[PDB]
Amino acid sequence: EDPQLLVRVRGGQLRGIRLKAPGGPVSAFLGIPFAEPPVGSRRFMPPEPKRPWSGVLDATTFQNVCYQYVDTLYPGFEGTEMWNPNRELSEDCLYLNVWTPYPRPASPTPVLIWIYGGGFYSGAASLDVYDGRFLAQVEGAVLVSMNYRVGTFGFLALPGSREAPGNVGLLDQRLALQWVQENIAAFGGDPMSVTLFGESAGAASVGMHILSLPSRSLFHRAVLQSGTPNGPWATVSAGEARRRATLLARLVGCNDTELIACLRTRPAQDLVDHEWHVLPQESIFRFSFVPVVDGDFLSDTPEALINTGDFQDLQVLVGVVKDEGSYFLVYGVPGFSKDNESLISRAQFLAGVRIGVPQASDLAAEAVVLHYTDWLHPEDPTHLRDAMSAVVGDHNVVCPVAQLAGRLAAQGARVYAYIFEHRASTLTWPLWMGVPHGYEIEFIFGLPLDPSLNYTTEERIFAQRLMKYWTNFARTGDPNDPRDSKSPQWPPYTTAAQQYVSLNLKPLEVRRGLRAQTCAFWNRFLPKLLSAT
Amino acid sequence: EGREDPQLLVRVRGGQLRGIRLKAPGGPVSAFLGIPFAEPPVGSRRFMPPEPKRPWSGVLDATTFQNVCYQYVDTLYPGFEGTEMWNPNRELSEDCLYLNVWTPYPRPASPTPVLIWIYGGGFYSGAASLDVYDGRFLAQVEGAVLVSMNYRVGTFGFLALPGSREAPGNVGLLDQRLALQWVQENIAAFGGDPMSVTLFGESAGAASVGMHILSLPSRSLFHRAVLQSGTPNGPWATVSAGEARRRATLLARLVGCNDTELIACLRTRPAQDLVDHEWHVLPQESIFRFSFVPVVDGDFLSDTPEALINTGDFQDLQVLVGVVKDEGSYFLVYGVPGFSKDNESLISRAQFLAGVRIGVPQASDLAAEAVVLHYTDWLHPEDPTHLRDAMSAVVGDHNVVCPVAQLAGRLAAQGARVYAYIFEHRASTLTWPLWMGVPHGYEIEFIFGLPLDPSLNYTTEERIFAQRLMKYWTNFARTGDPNDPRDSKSPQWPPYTTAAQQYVSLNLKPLEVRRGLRAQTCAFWNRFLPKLLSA
Ligand SMILES: CCN1CCC[C@@H]1CNC(=O)c1cc([N+](=O)[O-])c(N(C)C)cc1OC
Ligand SMILES: CCN1CCC[C@@H]1CNC(=O)c1cc([N+](=O)[O-])c(N(C)C)cc1OC
Ligand SMILES: *[C@@H]1O[C@H](CO)[C@@H](O)[C@H](O)[C@H]1NC(C)=O
Ligand SMILES: *[C@@H]1O[C@H](CO)[C@@H](O)[C@H](O)[C@H]1NC(C)=O
Ligand SMILES: *[C@@H]1O[C@H](CO)[C@@H](O)[C@H](O)[C@H]1NC(C)=O
Ligand SMILES: [Cl-]
Repeated sequence: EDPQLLVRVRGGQLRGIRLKAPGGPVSAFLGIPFAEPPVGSRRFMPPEPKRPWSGVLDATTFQNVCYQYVDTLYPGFEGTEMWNPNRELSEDCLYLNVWTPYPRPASPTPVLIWIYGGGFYSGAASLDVYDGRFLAQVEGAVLVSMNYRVGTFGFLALPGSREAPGNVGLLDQRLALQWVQENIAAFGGDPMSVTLFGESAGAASVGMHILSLPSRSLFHRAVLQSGTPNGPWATVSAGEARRRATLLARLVGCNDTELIACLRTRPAQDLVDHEWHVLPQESIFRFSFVPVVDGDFLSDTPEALINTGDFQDLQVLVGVVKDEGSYFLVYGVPGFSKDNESLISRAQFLAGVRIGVPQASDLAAEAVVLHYTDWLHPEDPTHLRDAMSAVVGDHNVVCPVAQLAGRLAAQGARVYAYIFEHRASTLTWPLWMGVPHGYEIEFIFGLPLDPSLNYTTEERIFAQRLMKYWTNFARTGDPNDPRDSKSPQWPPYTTAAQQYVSLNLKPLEVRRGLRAQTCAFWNRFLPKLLSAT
Repeated sequence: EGREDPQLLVRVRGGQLRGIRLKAPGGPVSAFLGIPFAEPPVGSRRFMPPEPKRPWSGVLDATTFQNVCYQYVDTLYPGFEGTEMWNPNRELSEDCLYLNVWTPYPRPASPTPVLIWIYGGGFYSGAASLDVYDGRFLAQVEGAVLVSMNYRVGTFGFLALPGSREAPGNVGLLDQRLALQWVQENIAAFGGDPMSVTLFGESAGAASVGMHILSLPSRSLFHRAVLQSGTPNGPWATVSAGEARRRATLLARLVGCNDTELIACLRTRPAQDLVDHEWHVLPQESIFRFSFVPVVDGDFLSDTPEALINTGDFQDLQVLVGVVKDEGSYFLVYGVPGFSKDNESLISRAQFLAGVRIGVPQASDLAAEAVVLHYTDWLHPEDPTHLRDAMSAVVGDHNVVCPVAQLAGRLAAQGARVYAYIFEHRASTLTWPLWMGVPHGYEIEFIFGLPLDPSLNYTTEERIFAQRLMKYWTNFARTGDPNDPRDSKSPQWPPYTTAAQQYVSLNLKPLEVRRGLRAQTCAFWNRFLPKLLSA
């Protein structure tokens, strides 16, 4: 047997598998348990450390996907299926994966931990876009990704209860982080250099680990791609979490202890079947079971915590894609489809705003419409379409990111900001969606280096550039290549200059102001409105 | 008569006039100055509607400007040309209802289109006798008949106790209307065509023009209209009956005074006493707000200008509207701390917030914040230069630029032929500091053709520029179209439409067409802000 594929961790022995990357071999250790299976009476409960095992544990294949909703909007369409579970569904899903160079690193190597997105209701670390073999082979990185419980199983909460305290899916991540501290050195990883990176909900998670004291000893740097702990969708209050919980109970036929008990007797799919039915308003970019402000994992609201925190020791990399809000429109906004160009009326644009901004009063929705209308072409359907997408993208991602970047920089943190503007040649969504939520990922992970994927040679060169930014940031807290002495360099985001760079096929371009005027509308004015309307 | 110039003797309904032969740079013009069109509104006639002038005996000398209507005199900068040029240049009196007429010399052969000028000055000041309203150039170069009238301003013109008969309000507007009727009856005796009468005015005069469009008994008195940097709609041009009544009884208290007994006491007061307490009745600390302005009485103005503009049919109407580049810059020195003409007026963010409350005095705290957030440059939210220019823009957009855009849009959508401009040329002779750019009222001297007078030190280009503007205004007066029908070599001036929102730049360069009258920012002032304040 290959002694490179044999690792001893604190729970026993593992056997990895040697995988082929276009530039050489990597060692992969897939399906490693970091927790006791959260099944039976362990549903809704905090995770427990995995018990030791005898013999050699087979770690050559991906484990099961955490039980979750499966998207059926466009059946067979590779643009939606690419996010769908590629393994069997099970509540027994608390496993992680490790990629490493072959042979294992001679010296301690910086670690990247990926936390997947999926709106806290879906996702898996086994998806092709999260394949860590390229980063391990090309940049010699140790890459880790875990599964964490999503939906009811991960975030159903009856705050104050002992049997559904909330945020267990976040605790799953933290336990995987502790596992890395205890075990990564056996793979060649440096536990004193751990960078978290995640997209969407994963970025929000990374953000919440920044804001939770127990997590802060488990990593040193953070990357938040198109997601924030602050904002309208990533958290709920104890009252709203409690509300959605007993409503789901009432829907499936079910005192807290008695309520949770009956819920635990329910088959997994019975809970998923009514998952979307507990949202208080008709909406998009809104999810039923997400992290809750419990006063424990989150001592206060993320907004309150980023306003008051000292981030002097922090180094962050944040950013967005060009068209954050485009594909959420086809999931609830009338007039939008991936099968036409989605040219909409004006009445439809006002209607879509009540759905895109479901918490807005009449006056606040009016303010949004009047801000986003191009008064030179106030009824042009093309413009009305592009603005609906902008309303959604800015409200949910771009401005919460700008808000976070601003507070962090102002309060000591070292912040780097980007906007991802390249659209993949292989994208299957229509052109009107441009660069949609989550399509920077396949480039960070280095997928275009696989010739069977049919990317362009320019995209391949682009992917290699991004892997260097991300890995150099992990090594240093600075995404700038210390070998390249060319200028322009990537400058840190500050509250004064507000500098950020654009990521595309052309060399880095430095820009200033991250949707400054429009985000001032969202971050400074709208709160004053709703808190008076 | 017998030994005098036979070409200067004219009879009007009230009697005989002797005018004066005036020298323009390119020839002589006929001037008839100080023609009474009303009985002197003095004594028991203060606050009262004007009665037409009773016929006189003999030949009235019409060679000098008559008295300026009693008004406030600007003392902010004593000796400074920038302020003095607007101050009264004749004696102050309540006996001031006279008009002036300029015609070619000798007088026109065929009936000639008439221009009637209505001066501005916030309804508290102004005179038709000022140098910048000199009609000699238009009359000489374009062969136009020009009429300018004095109208009562301030308390004497607009103090109202709505519903009463001793102070019905809007009498300053009735003076203007009476002068329009005078032109209808008498202008043919000068060679003027009473069937081609175009109104034009600036600031409050523009608002006055707008109110004549909206008042039925005035629509038979003119045919076309030009509105320069002013609208009947907007925050300063009108007050409600309740507010006018409120300001009227307050002024009464401040001087020592049943509506009858109250107005009777006011009439016993010296004119100067009324002027001395005029500014003391405003509800808030403010700029671009005037104590005594037209009132919505349900008579001259059947409803609010905004209501009339929204619901009116304007297929018969042809209007020319526009603004200057920096409408708000000089109102800042009359009440916003941190602003002067003697320094660069670079201000702090704190001064910006304080100035917004003054420039938008009716704004709630929430609305004021909305203004600040819209006009803040979030890339440089503390830059004193930007904050200075933004303060000016707030005052300019709120009071002129957006009411005009609102007016143009509703008129165009409802049948009217609308032409729109922005005036971007700063006079080489301007005495105001550079930071004020092209301030309120500094297109006027170009429309009247003052750069033609070589003794005034304008440049050759400004002289050529002035002639273009006279062409536009006169062509529009003649045809309802500023364009020259016999000039394809020059760029055209397209009408303003809802569909395209076109307007032109007025400067030293040829016409440039642009789209959108500050579309985004005016959506804020005209569409969102009202919704906000009513909550
Ligand atoms: C992060 C979630 N994305 C990433 C890849 C695939 C998935 C796309 N689908 C969505 O984000 C999605 C959204 C909403 N919504 O409210 O926004 C929704 N509703 C209400 C029915 C359903 C959705 O998918 C099934
Ligand atoms: C409106 C009169 N203007 C136009 C042409 C020249 C003349 C200049 N003076 C003004 O615009 C002016 C303004 C204000 N204000 O409210 O903005 C004011 N207040 C409050 C005392 C006094 C003013 O002059 C004495
Ligand atoms: C696109 O398709 C959807 C459903 O297929 C429809 O609701 C929408 O109206 C269509 N848009 C246009 C412009 O036809
Ligand atoms: C200009 O003068 C005014 C009044 O004297 C004063 O308030 C202001 O501070 C001055 N501004 C500057 C930049 O000196
Ligand atoms: C024009 O310039 C001359 C030459 O200096 C000067 O004497 C005269 O006073 C100026 N006239 C005006 C109105 O500025
Ligand atoms: Cl709530």
